[PDB]
Amino acid sequence: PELPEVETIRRTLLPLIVGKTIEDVRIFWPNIIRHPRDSEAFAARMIGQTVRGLERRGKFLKFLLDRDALISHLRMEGRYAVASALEPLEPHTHVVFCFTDGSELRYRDVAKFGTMHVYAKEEADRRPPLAELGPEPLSPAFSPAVLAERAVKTKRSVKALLLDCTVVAGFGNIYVDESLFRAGILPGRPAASLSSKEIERLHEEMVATIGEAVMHLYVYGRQGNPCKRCGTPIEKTVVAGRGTHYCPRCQR
DNA sequence: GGTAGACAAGGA
DNA sequence: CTTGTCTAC
Ligand SMILES: [Zn+2]
Repeated sequence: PELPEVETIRRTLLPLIVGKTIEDVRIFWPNIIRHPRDSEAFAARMIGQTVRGLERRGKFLKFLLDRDALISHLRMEGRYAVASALEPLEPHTHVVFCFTDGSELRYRDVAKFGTMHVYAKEEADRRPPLAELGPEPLSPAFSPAVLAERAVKTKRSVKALLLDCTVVAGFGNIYVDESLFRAGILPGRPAASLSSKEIERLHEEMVATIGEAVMHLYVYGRQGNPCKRCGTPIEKTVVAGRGTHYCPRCQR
């Protein structure tokens, strides 16, 4: 899921788990557990803690408990659901947190790409994987100046810069293409080639694009089809990855 | 020290 | 194939 989907998960999962006490943690694919490295220590330390909150950083969910934070990335297709301990597990359930009220927080992930790190709360933000994360796109910390400062230090594509989690948190592929389109900038352009009016436009389209999604696509997945503004066939190439979609006329 | 590819996997 | 980032050069 993209940042807006994760924020939707954050918001809807929280009431379903807040104030619940962990009685057991069950793990069926231990590699999902990245810290502590031993999954039995991961399970043991969680037990007896009550869930107090749920926050989001980039595409990371941060479950806040009594002493610890659980940092969770869904990556490709992880999913959480709350359900009764009396029901059979859905397929591809790899981690289950059992609550004292007989309900469960279940983590499913067909790919098994998702990760989990548990640290003392105070430590979470200065450890992998939150440590080097860039500012939230929708916050004051992510500004034209911050974006300007990074662009002018590197020769790589403006798309590659924006996909860099240290520049800005959780800006997905779909939103990079869309934002660049709306700002009229080519995804393959060197970051250091952008004018200051250009970075200000990009910054402002980044915030609007991600901001509308949080609360109708122009280029993403639309290759071969008429651009919605000028009617020029949308084109698809490879930039910093990765499927890159753009209009050759609208974007410069 | 600055940046990709490497790397995690089960199904078309 | 299909994705996100942080470890590896
Ligand atoms: Zn166009």
